[PDB]
Amino acid sequence: NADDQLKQLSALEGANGYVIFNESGIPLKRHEKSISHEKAVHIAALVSDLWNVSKKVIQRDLKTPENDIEVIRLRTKHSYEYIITQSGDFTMLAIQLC
Amino acid sequence: SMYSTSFKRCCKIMERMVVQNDQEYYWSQGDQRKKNVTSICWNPLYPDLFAVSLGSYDFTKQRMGLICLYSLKNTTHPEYAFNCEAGVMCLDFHPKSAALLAVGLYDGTVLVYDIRNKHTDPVWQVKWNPDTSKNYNFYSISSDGRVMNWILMKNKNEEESTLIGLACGLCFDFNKFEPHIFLVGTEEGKIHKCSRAYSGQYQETYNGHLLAVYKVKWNNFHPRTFISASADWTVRIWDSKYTSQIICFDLSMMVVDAVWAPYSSTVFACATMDKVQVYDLNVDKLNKLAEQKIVKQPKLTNLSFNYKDPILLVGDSHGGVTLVKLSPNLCKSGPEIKQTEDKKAMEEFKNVKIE
Amino acid sequence: SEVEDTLNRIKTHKTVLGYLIVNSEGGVVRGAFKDEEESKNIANSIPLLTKKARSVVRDLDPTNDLVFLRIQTKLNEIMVAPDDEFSLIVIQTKG
Amino acid sequence: KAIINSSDMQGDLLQEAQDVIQSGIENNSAPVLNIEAACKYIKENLDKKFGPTWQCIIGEGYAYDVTVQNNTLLFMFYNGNLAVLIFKS
Amino acid sequence: QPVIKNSDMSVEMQKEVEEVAKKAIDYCNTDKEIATFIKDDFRSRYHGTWHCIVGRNFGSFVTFERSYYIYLYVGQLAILLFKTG
Repeated sequence: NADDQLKQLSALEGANGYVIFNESGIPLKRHEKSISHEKAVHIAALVSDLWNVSKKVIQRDLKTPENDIEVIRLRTKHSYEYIITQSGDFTMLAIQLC
Repeated sequence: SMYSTSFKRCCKIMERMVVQNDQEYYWSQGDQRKKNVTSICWNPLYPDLFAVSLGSYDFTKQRMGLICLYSLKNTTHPEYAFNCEAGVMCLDFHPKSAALLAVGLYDGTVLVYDIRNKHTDPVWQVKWNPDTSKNYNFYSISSDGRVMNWILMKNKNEEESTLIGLACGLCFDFNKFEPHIFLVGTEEGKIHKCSRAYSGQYQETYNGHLLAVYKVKWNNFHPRTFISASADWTVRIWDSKYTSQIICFDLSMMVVDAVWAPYSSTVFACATMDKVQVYDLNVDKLNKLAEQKIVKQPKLTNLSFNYKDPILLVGDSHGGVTLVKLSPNLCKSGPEIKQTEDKKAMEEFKNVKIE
Repeated sequence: SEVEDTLNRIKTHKTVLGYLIVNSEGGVVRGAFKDEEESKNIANSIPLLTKKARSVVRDLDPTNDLVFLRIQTKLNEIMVAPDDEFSLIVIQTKG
Repeated sequence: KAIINSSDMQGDLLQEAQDVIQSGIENNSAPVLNIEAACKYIKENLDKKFGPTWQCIIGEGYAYDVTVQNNTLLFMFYNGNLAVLIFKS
Repeated sequence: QPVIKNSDMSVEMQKEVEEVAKKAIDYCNTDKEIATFIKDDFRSRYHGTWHCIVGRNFGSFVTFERSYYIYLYVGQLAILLFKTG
């Protein structure tokens, strides 16, 4: 819960680009734009809309309503790992090595 | 074609459709509730792969004989098996990589199977001799002692190729550096040595303690050090360079399986009666360094340590499998590694002390 | 035949609650569900999200295809095996 | 490197459309270029040439949904990854 | 958070633009559905023909009626609404 833990998190081996973005779609900090700034913007916007669709489905007809997203971690093996962790205001994403 | 392509997709689909999130306990009881674990082994080609063999006493069940294969991350039950009513023992694998499987049948015969595919004396031991140029030789010690050996590229394997060596003991250990030389403990109370050039070239006997020895191994480290253990519960450090053994060490349960640990430490282990007695001679004297009884099921059978993690795997006399992890005793990391040759010199010093 | 073998092995796999074999369309060939309409809404809309998923996994680049979609929730486990003609979904206990 | 993807109009206007998008690339060919200026140029040129109510659109990843007059629609791709749509309404 | 970038309508019609956009955001997750919501809403309340584009990386050049045009950002979406016919 501090910049010390954040630096440790950056030090987590295997992770390539971290992307924390406010639910408004604003990547606050990052380590993916540190390689290419046009990546995390596209990713944040696209995945925020994806998480909205996920909300629709987590609220559609089988998943009882009032159940929220908790963590949507995806992985495209040999490409990268991409964790999504929703927050009330934030969304923690990370592009790690699969 | 569409059905077959969907099948190829669905194969790996099920494969990693079983693997779900877990903390890392795989206690296998596939049938083997009435079986008895006869052997456990691991695979170098797949460091996460292990093959077990058991012998059954109850014929009212699935089949006869046993070879079961499974990985560390796969479901508790054996993933792949070989089905037939043939009692199978003396199991070994292709030396370069797991492509051929060899088994020494109970009637003295030998069989070989393509892994990449769907006599008045039994054989006692089996070994591959890796000749990288082609197929890899096969040596089987029979229950009378006599050794046989051959290999053929056609594996449907034809025992027409054969060579015979006048051998008296049952479990033949081979010299790690020079594979032609071998030794064995005989029921007559001696430990014979010889080699592959002549079965009668070098017919003297090791007489460290001069007892009926039924187990031999080799220190998987720098020296030409081996070990031989007798029916009289005695363990014997056969240094190849000596005719008198180094440390005539001594403990109950030395008839049974012994092993060098896959650590830098020269750790020893004996195991019967759901009880393992463990030696770490790299940190302490020849007294037992650890001992453990197991209440999971009685009468522990064969074991396996892998170098990767201390998830030690073991079977029971009831045919089941289990595993435990005690990581604090993993490694000491300073005395075991480069002081081990000094430790073997110190064992020779203990011999000079014995004198 | 392999579809039969794999459906059989899924049935053998304990902890499964509701099996769901569909085609590439929204057709549940077999389902171990108490109500079929629930499985209908899923076996229809989940292929839509699967089209979205293949869309994005190619939006990266045509380097990989969606081999699996295996999700685990607190209550159960939705295994999804995308297949050429089929899709192998099962509701299991997340053990 | 013009890669026509969807055609509706006549081949002459096809050729002139390609020429005009090319000329727009040259009008704005630099890392400081914006697709908007080339878009202005395309639309205004096709106005003063083949009549008003033209519409130029450039990008690579997007989703349009527009109403178009028949034989007045084109969409295409560039090896430089420029997806270019044009249409009259 | 609507951000008007280029509008032509009166302040009331603009307020209606952002209100209908907020409603479409509240209800529909897909851009096509949002745009159809807005377009049909305005074509119904007024009379004529409206067109709405919703995107994220988008430029165009269109003709439009006078005081019948807006280009804005509601939240983080590019809404281009106009009236032609």
